[PDB]
Amino acid sequence: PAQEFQTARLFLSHFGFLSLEALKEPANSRLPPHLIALDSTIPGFFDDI
Amino acid sequence: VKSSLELIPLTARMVMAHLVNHLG
Repeated sequence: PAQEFQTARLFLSHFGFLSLEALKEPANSRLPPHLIALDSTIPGFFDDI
Repeated sequence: VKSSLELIPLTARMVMAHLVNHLG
């Protein structure tokens, strides 16, 4: 049996959030796609949180 | 030697879903 678990991808995929259409960049617009991954290495992220 | 959805997109979607879910 398996030991480790990356439950995050399971959660994203099961609810239907994660898909090619969701990640596709919008056409002729500046709003971000339906799914966005943030960064925890850029300085000041936790301060903004 | 002398010698109806397209199957490829469905197979690609199934492979991506399977890899995301069951890998590991």
